[PDB]
Amino acid sequence: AKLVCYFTNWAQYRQGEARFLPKDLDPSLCTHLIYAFAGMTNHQLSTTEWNDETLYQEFNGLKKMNPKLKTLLAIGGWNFGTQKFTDMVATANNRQTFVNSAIRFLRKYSFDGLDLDWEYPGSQGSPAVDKERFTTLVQDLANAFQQEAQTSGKERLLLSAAVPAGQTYVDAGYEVDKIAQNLDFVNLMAYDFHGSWEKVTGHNSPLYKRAASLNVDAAVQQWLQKGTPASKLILGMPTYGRSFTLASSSDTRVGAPATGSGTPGPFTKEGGMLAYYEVCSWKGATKQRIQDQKVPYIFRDNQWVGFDDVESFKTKVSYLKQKGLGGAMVWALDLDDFAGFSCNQGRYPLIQTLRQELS
Repeated sequence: AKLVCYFTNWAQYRQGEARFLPKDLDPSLCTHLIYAFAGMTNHQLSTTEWNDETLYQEFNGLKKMNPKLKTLLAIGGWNFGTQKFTDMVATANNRQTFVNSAIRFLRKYSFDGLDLDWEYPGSQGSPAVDKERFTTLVQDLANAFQQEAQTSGKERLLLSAAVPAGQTYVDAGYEVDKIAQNLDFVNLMAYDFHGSWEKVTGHNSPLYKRAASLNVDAAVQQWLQKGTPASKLILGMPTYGRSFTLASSSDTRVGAPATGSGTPGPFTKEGGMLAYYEVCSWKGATKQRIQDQKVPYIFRDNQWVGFDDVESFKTKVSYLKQKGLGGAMVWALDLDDFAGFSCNQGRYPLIQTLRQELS
């Protein structure tokens, strides 16, 4: 079973105990570590933070401590947009420029592979033709990696992709059966099913339904049914929650009217979301479990937050095993109580649970 964990290069800027650097990583915690995020310049893979080149070395250097560990560099992300991906896949020449820059970039900095995080082909401004151009991008990368491995004698670079759970996104840009053949594994973003973009409260990552496709189960069945081999479908797990501000402190149920995103967390400072350590830090709040969906939520006054705890993670791992999936993925290392300072459950409470349950 794989335990794919995402690292974010902007977490290094969080204040105090929330600051996260490569040194804060437990090298034996996960089987695969993915570095988010790399960018693109003139169709060539490039860094996004001023000190990435140093972080890359510390990141990948961890493999000296654990030879089994594998690392990948993720390109894209939500904030990155789609324009650069669209222009890059527009012609055979641009794609070749990109593919060559990726291999050199990965080999130079000691990454074992590339994780594609285009969000998303065929959506967010990306035209319909990008659905098939994305398939070609995947095949170009796969063919190039396979070739480089043959000519260099080096282990083939890995190729993965972080994909959406929403039916609309999946249908708008993913030829699942085709890309699944060229990808070593698929990181299913089984979260963000609900958020403050809805005028009603809803859980970030419910396992089952209480609209009926907005749950982990439906997403998993969708990617499997569309052609994804079970062993390559890695079920994403969120170490953060989605928050809302209630229309009234008088109705705190799931589906209760909401006025918008919840108050930003003290350390993550982004309304609509909260790290796990910021949630287990809520004082005077009331926690409840959504029987149907097997996940919890907590509220206080006009604030409501749907998140994942040790219990739901254990339940989702039992679920993935029963479906015979390739393992679990987690976003993100810096959102779990990585230093065990906020939740009094030790270091990496949530991710350690995934590891323990998977093993």
